[PDB]
Amino acid sequence: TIRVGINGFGRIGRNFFRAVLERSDDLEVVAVNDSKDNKTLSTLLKFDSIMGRLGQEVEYDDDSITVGGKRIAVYAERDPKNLDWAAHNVDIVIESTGVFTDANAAKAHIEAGAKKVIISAPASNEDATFVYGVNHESYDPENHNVISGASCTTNCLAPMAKVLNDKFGIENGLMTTVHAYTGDQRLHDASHRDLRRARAAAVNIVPTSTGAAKAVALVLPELKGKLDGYALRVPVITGSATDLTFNTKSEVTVESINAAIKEAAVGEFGETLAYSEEPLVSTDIVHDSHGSIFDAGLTKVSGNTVKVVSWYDNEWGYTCQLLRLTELVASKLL
Amino acid sequence: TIRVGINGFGRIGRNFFRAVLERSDDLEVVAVNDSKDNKTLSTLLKFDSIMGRLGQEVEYDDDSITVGGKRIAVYAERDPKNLDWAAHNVDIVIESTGVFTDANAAKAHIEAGAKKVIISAPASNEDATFVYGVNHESYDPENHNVISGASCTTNCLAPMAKVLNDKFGIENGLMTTVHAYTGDQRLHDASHRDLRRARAAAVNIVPTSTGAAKAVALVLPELKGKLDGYALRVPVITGSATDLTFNTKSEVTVESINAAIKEAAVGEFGETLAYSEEPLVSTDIVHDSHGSIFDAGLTKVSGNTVKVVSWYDNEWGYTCQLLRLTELVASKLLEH
Amino acid sequence: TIRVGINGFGRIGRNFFRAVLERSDDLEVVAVNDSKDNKTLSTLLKFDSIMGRLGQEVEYDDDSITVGGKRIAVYAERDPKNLDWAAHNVDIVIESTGVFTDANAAKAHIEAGAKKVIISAPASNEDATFVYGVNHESYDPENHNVISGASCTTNCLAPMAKVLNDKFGIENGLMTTVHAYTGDQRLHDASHRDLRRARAAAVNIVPTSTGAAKAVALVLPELKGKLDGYALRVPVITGSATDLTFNTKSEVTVESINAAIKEAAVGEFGETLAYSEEPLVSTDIVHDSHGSIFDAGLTKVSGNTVKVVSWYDNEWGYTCQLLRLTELVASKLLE
Amino acid sequence: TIRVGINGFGRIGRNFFRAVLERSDDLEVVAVNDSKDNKTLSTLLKFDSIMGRLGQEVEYDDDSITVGGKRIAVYAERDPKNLDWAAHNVDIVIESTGVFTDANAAKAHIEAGAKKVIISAPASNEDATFVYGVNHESYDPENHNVISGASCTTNCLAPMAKVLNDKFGIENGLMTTVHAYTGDQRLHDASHRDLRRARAAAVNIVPTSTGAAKAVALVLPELKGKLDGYALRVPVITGSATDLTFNTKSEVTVESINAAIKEAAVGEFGETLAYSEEPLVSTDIVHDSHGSIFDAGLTKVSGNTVKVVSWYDNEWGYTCQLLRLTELVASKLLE
Ligand SMILES: NC(=O)c1ccc[n+]([C@@H]2O[C@H](COP(=O)([O-])OP(=O)(O)OC[C@H]3O[C@@H](n4cnc5c(N)ncnc54)[C@H](OP(=O)(O)O)[C@@H]3O)[C@@H](O)[C@H]2O)c1
Ligand SMILES: NC(=O)c1ccc[n+]([C@@H]2O[C@H](COP(=O)([O-])OP(=O)(O)OC[C@H]3O[C@@H](n4cnc5c(N)ncnc54)[C@H](OP(=O)(O)O)[C@@H]3O)[C@@H](O)[C@H]2O)c1
Ligand SMILES: NC(=O)c1ccc[n+]([C@@H]2O[C@H](COP(=O)([O-])OP(=O)(O)OC[C@H]3O[C@@H](n4cnc5c(N)ncnc54)[C@H](OP(=O)(O)O)[C@@H]3O)[C@@H](O)[C@H]2O)c1
Ligand SMILES: NC(=O)c1ccc[n+]([C@@H]2O[C@H](COP(=O)([O-])OP(=O)(O)OC[C@H]3O[C@@H](n4cnc5c(N)ncnc54)[C@H](OP(=O)(O)O)[C@@H]3O)[C@@H](O)[C@H]2O)c1
Repeated sequence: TIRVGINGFGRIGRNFFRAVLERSDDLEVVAVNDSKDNKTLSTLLKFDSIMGRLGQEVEYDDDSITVGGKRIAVYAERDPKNLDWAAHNVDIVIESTGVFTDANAAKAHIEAGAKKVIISAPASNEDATFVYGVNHESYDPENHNVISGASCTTNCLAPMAKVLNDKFGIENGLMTTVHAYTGDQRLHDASHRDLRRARAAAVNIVPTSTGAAKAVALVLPELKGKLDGYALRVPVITGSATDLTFNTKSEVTVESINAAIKEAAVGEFGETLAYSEEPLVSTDIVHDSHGSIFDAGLTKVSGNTVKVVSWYDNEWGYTCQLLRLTELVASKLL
Repeated sequence: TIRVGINGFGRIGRNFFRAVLERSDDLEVVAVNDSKDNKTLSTLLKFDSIMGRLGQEVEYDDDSITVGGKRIAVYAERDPKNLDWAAHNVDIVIESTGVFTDANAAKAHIEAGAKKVIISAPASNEDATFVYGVNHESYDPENHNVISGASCTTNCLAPMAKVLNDKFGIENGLMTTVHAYTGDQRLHDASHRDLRRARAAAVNIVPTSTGAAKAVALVLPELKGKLDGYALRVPVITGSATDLTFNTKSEVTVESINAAIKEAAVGEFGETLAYSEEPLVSTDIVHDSHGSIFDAGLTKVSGNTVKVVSWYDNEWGYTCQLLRLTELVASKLLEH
Repeated sequence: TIRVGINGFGRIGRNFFRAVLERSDDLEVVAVNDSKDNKTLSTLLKFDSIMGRLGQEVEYDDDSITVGGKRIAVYAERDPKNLDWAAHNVDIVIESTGVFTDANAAKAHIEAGAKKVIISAPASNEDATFVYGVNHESYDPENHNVISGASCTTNCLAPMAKVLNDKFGIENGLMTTVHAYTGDQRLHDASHRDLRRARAAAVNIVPTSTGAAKAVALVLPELKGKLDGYALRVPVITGSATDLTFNTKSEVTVESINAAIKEAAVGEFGETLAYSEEPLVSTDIVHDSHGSIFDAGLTKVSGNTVKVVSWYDNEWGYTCQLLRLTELVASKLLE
Repeated sequence: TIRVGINGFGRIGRNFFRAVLERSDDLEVVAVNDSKDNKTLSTLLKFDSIMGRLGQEVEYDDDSITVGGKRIAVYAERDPKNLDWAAHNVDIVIESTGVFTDANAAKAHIEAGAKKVIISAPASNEDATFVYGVNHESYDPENHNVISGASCTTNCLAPMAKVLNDKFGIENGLMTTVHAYTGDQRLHDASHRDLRRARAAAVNIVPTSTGAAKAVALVLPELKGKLDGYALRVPVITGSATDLTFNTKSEVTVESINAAIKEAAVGEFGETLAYSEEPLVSTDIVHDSHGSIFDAGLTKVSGNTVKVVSWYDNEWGYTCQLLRLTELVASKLLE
């Protein structure tokens, strides 16, 4: 058993906890740090507006929750430096607060006794950034200690980008992600540093910067400076699509583009990238464990320009990717 | 002109600003305090997801906005004791932050040079609480200085409860308000004191307590102890209905219940309480200026048990009620 | 196994299909009639915006779908007198089109070779109406051949009204159900015989008439004349709540009201009616198998006036009740 | 005054009715044909889930509605051959039913006494297709009698495309339109010829095809064969964006792309194409009169590849383009 702690028991933190329970046989969450009190925190674990009721018994007290009869230690420190992960023999900490995406801050978990930190977002000053299935072979068990699992969008874009770059060569490309609203958007028109994300999320198409097409550079260095993009946040609670338009010197058809993805989407890579010819809408990919679900029916080719669209559950799909990377960290030296 | 200040430039603050421009010819908002920086504040004033664009030009600088060419002083003081309303010759302050509903706290506005404060919600320790059209005749210009305009729901329930109580006598009633989600609720399942309001607001029916039915007693003491209720928050952005089920000893029919409202919903009171026989849905009462829009088509009677239903725009309707109350205050003496 | 046919492969028909696969050990759906072509019908079985993907393989051809290797004959006859259930040895037909709730139309299934018809809605001219767990004991296998499983709302209201009526006595009560939009409503403001249901469903609170409180009287004749109500359709895709306000001559408290349901919600009956003290919102009762989930936190009392509130998944909850009714029918004489 | 009839009093028809009242001083709608009784029709005119209440008073009788004192004759003829527009001295008919986009059906309005038919959609067999601001100067009052006002998407894309093609030259481009759901989509998972449009509209992102990028060729022949695209329908009731990604041989920057739109979007053409540096979301362009609202903050450039985004109210914005076209027709020869 490799012992895991979660810092930030929000959407991704709670997704991750459920993923551990459902898909892991060698990881165990033993400690959680979060701003919520234990009554709220256990309630939100038990009941989920997206995932439904947890399949296990949940109780709490002043210092813990207990899930399927396993006591889990719970803290409420604003500052990671006041945690003690060593006290519980925690090896890996999932940093999913959204406020410690700077590795120089997330480093504090390691001072506090953790061996590894995996940031559940694009980071700064990180040892390394990973999309599982794309660049995880490059993980250095000795020197990669505070790492990033990238964004939901990057985990969708990169697997497909890699396949098509390897096969046909991408010269330039621009991305639009049409993406479920997230918790940092406001419910009613209200204060936000981003004036568009200020705006009532459930009744607006909300453009917002993404970053997660340039972040492909960190994971596919071949594509540095060749990809850019942005998001339109729209009123669905989870489920997103990445629409990539790109040029290639290759001679391509709809058919050959699609066949390139079909032939890659196999074996273990095929757990990251799926290939579909089904008449998909967003609800069909909710709770899909892939990082990227390629939609062959949406491929277009105009000369040397190609549009391709891949789906992703930005919550569960990303989390499943984050867990694959967590499994890789645990299987190697700590 | 009576000059007005707004503390808390949120949904209700901004509705109130627009209501003054559209509906008043004797009030002017000359100063605003809020948490936002001027870029964000002017932006959220210019653009509204519910109300659409402001029909006036908006500009901003380091300590003001300019709206239709009128300069409005803007502050970002989290503590109202750090404001000065007398500096801008402001008589009345709307207290719409939602964090100063204790009148002892809201009194800071009086010490900062305002003559009157109107709290845009239920209050504690207040001089007086009003639903316009129901009990505004009791307003005492000398002694009611920090006052409450009640809640959106109380402004919908009280007009209707008064009419039916006066005509038939209400023994006991219980209310459900089916209510647009509001800013207190969470977009995604996340931290909240209320474990239900914690839950993703736009995909859930969310039960939550109000106090709006017990608060009717403040404006109609005859109904002390006779009403209670709760809310179900549902995925519409604004627009709400209050569904009241009560017992009467009177012999009543659907027709006599409806006739009672129709009779009453006239003149100045009719600006607060409307009577409708139209096939209404919530979008039909968005931007309606009444506190209470009685839906005759929904009334039911089973023996001595009556169900009546009244709609309200919890933003705009409540705001129009608050503006009526503000106009009253502004028409009577304003001394320190 | 008893062989079942479905007429009307819509929300309820497809829920029913999935419920049979998941919850039944003695029933098999062998034949479906619907307006859709096989491609469309198979697509909507496999993919569901509410229930997610079906966990079985789905294939189709010119006059069948095949689900987890089981061939299912498919028809598209507007008029059921043009069907033939006997050719598939179908005993029970679930009548879920929404358009044949008059038993005088629905009985065409019997003429077409079925032995029993269960209508997925309030009916007219029917042999009997049932809410499972409330009055199914009155089922007459000889004379009850074209029956109704009543409405989603009645299946929520009736169990709770029964318990509270039995204990305290209901003088009169009025109901509001705050209810998920349904397929009868328009997406955009458009033609409808009901000028409120005409209005854009996903952005409106929409009042609409339900006969579901008065229909409790079919199932609990003690309450005839004593109940009425209406619905407010609101923008969630499934999941609903029935809010009942009634007066009683008994002296009652929030605790005694809650205790009466908790007491009752225990056995077989407890599969129909649950008692919850949880902080429920609508998403928490989506895919719940109960007819009625009583929310003890929402009980209020003022003098002799009582308000109680119960949740239901108007799709799956109702469907599980219909399945319970079907199992009872399947367990007795099919002459 | 030039008198106008509307055939198809749906979303676009009723938007058009309101646009005339709000924005025209020289047109009057004097007759309407739809599928509805006058109570139903008057209700849906008076009350709108998107546009709010009509400001004018609305009465009806067996033969008509009266709006602000003006009697408007109403018909419910399925087949336009059975109308008589000449009896109402109607010169121009708006064909907004959606079912007569073949000009050889639409021309029945002319047999029925009208002089001009404007189809509120892509058409077939038409005399001409127009995006106001782009190609309306080619309108020929003698020979252009059954015409198309193109699609919502085409009225957004073509103005932006013309400016950038004129300045920099577009070699090829692919577009994605992120589009409010429309009446054709289903509220619950249900029958549709499009297996994705079958899927509950207000909880799904729904890919669907549009010919709107190819149809730019009818209005800008230079761009024939160069553009294609598709749509993602999303849960907002109105308001859309068109995202075009294109290659040019020109040397361009974000700044130079944006500068080109800004210098074009002035004068009369600027009532069709607006230039914005505001932090726009979809609700900010609801009831916006422009065909195309270019969002300078979303422009991206990677080498010789450009992404530009333009907003449109697919209801009101399109309708305002249609009214511009109608005003032009009304201003020139009517036989
Ligand atoms: N949601 C997605 O689709 C998605 C996908 C991929 C990656 N991510 C990334 O994952 C991260 C979390 O996002 P999310 O959607 O899960 O947001 P979230 O629900 O807001 O989760 C953040 C959680 O951290 C807690 N928290 C905040 N500051 C804390 C502190 N100093 N110490 C301890 N706990 C603290 C919050 O408690 P309170 O709620 O009480 O403040 C909350 O439970 C972000 O970096 C986000 O970009 C999100
Ligand atoms: N339907 C309704 O919305 C409704 C109806 C009737 C009554 N009310 C009541 O009206 C009040 C406001 O509600 P709302 O919906 O307008 O909420 P809101 O949108 O959150 O408005 C609150 C505003 O006050 C600001 N604020 C918070 N603390 C402040 C402080 N210490 N000093 C200055 N500004 C501060 C907020 O800025 P930040 O956002 O930056 O914090 C925001 O602009 C509440 O009491 C509410 O119950 C609301
Ligand atoms: N919450 C609920 O939805 C709910 C709950 C309880 C009971 N019910 C009741 O169950 C019934 C079905 O409602 P629903 O929501 O399932 O509606 P629905 O989704 O529209 O289902 C009706 C189905 O029947 C098909 N159909 C219509 N006319 C037909 C005909 N003449 N022959 C064969 N098939 C025909 C329809 O095909 P097309 O789509 O091609 O017309 C559709 O697949 C109604 O009586 C309703 O009141 C519904
Ligand atoms: N909505 C948009 O965003 C948009 C934008 C640009 C262009 N358009 C185009 O405008 C047209 C109308 O679309 P819409 O959204 O307004 O659709 P809609 O709401 O369905 O309007 C069509 C109207 O025509 C009626 N109708 C149907 N067949 C008729 C007939 N034979 N004779 C008379 N009335 C008839 C319909 O009644 P029933 O409903 O009872 O059949 C309805 O009132 C379509 O060609 C569409 O592509 C739509």
